[PDB]
Amino acid sequence: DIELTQSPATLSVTPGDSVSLSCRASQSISNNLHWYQQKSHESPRLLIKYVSQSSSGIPSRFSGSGSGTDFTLSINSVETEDFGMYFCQQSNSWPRTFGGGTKLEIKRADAAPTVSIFPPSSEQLTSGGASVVCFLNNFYPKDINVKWKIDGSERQNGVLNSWTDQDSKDSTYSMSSTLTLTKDEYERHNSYTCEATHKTSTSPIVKSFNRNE
Amino acid sequence: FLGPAVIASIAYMDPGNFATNIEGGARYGYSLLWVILAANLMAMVIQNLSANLGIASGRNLPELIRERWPRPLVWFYWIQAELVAMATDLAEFLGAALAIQLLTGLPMFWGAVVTGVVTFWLLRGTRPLELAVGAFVLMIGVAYLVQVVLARPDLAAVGAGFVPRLQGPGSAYLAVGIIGATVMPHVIYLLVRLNRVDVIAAMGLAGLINMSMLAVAAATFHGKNVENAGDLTTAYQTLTPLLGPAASVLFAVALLASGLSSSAVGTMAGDVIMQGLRRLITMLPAFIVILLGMDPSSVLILSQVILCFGVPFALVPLLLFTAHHDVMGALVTRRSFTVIGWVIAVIIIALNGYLLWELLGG
Amino acid sequence: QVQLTESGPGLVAPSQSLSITCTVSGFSLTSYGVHWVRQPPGKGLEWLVVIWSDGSTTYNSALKSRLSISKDNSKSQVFLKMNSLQTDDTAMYYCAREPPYGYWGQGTTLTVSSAKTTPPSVYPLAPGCTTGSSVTLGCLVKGYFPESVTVTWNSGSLSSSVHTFPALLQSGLYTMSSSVTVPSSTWPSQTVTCSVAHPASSTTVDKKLEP
Ligand SMILES: [Os+3]
Ligand SMILES: [Os+3]
Ligand SMILES: [Os+3]
Repeated sequence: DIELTQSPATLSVTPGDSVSLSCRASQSISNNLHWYQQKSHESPRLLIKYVSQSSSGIPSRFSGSGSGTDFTLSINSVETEDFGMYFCQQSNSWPRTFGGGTKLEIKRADAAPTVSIFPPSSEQLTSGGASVVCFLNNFYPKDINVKWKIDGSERQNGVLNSWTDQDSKDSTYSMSSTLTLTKDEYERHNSYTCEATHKTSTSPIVKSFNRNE
Repeated sequence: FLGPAVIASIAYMDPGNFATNIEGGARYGYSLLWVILAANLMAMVIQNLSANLGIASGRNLPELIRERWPRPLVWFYWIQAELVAMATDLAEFLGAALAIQLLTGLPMFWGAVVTGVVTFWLLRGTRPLELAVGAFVLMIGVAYLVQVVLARPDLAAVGAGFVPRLQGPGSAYLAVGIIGATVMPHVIYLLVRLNRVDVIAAMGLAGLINMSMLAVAAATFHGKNVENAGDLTTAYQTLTPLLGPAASVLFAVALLASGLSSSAVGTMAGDVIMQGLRRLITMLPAFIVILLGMDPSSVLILSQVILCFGVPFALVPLLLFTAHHDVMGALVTRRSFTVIGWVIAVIIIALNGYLLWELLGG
Repeated sequence: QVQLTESGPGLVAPSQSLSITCTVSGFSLTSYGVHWVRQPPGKGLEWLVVIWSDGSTTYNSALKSRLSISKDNSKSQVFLKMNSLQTDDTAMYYCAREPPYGYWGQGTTLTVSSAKTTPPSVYPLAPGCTTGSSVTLGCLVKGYFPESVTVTWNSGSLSSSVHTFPALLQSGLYTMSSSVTVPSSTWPSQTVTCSVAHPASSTTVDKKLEP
């Protein structure tokens, strides 16, 4: 029943600054731990047996530091081949338990989303669906609060968000937020405002369209 | 109490029970508590039968098997008993050499030389040394009783110790090794009511010690798939959660003390069974086995397996003398004790012949 | 070179049965106990079960009385087996054991839903009257199954930047958005069309995007 909480959830850094993940425990685990690195759609190779006994065929970059109930894995001089998922597992008592996991990402300067809200599709209108998609492209950091306003009234449900991986071109996250509706939900109301509250602007970046035009 | 605890720590005090109980923790986990329980349960019965026969007939088993049996059968039984004592001394020397290489890193042959000079030093007195060995074994027993409290799968431990089941050659092999290490021909060849109660309580608490050792060898690493299971060098390095840096040296010292004590005990027992020199002829196989180029981790268990091979030649003669009127007088042992002992004698041979058939197959 | 490999991915309806083969090479399977690990895409992972060699199956309290683990030492294979599948059991399975759990399998994908093979429905997303000098256009693929689909943008513009956001599950089917950007001078002067190839249904829809 012993669990493992991993911190931080996601971690951003540039190549050169050491990083450190913490795998906090539920009770005392006498130096029974396992650190795994993982890439997208790959198999996680073992890095750290019990604590800081760097496993077979592991570069000397990674080093563990172990004590009861809180262990920490640190990477010095993070090279480009260290980004991705990291997982922490205990092995003392059934059942084994993996940590909360971390996704080390690339860091750079901030950015602002190029918001563009679109009306439902013409071929989709006669199909019944009315999806008001609102592209938020090229923003940084990842955490955004996109919000839909139907005649002022917010729409927390009915929305659907999706996010790409850290862009291969310039390490900038882009997302999409669709707002699927029925016929009455699209005809009873009048307006659709797509707002995005973001770190780089005290004022949320807003776009909008209206039915009659 | 002060009597039974020390009596148990002295009476078991051997590297065989140590090595065979860690193998079973990392190969079949808690499913060998049945082997441990059955082993101690039959060992107490054998002890009581041996004592009853020795008192009601006035001689030990070596003196009795010379009374009424053919001479070639006497030669064959001496072959069997001498191979038994030989394997016991081999296990002692192997455990002591491993403990020496764990303590000072000396190779196993220089460890054997050190054990030889310690045998020389056995003959600053016997009163001061008897407390130290018993204290070390009692301390390692308390150390394992410290760990048996942490095993989370309580009901799983109970269920695996309750249901007896064997699977393949490895399970039966390790079971036979353990059940032959516990029930020793030394026990078979070993205020009377006080002695009986002391022995029973001592063997019970030592059976608790063995169950603790097996359960800890199971809970410390069963699914961790650690590098080695029965390598007592890898065992000593990861044997214990508590009091770490001192725990490794404590385990090594406990192994060395148990080995050096079982040395004198089994050697004097062999002298008793042999005169009714001695140390060298029983020592040579140890040196030739540890010099042959093989690691002693598996031979320390194979030796207990061979002791189990030798147990029936010490069990069959017991009950035939037990059940008699013109010798026991009006103090003949009951027929039910006889039946239980004979069911045990059938079961041991069943397991041993199972292993032998599996070896004959390949 | 020690190496573990697994069975091909699977797509099964709910309430069905399935098995997965984890075959080993390079080490002695009868001397090491294999562990299973379930990872849904991005949804984390938790330790599943362990089959110690010679049939010793121990299951976790989370996934018990539903899973089973067979073993075949003749070909050194570990069989995972599931009955009465549910909607949210879709994930990638791993089997991994050599001495300190170093060697893991490539992973087997497993999807469970009742949706039959349905070709997509591409919906064009026109801005409807333009910040800056560059304009963004969209394609919206919706209601298709299985998962794989490829969106290619054909545009004669002197500049472009295409994005394709990951397909999510809407009401059992899959929905995906796709972006493109072009200079306002070549729009609607130079056409910018979006083709959506769904190979599992053989249908590719070359939708023209017009205002
Ligand atoms: Os005579
Ligand atoms: Os007779
Ligand atoms: Os779940």
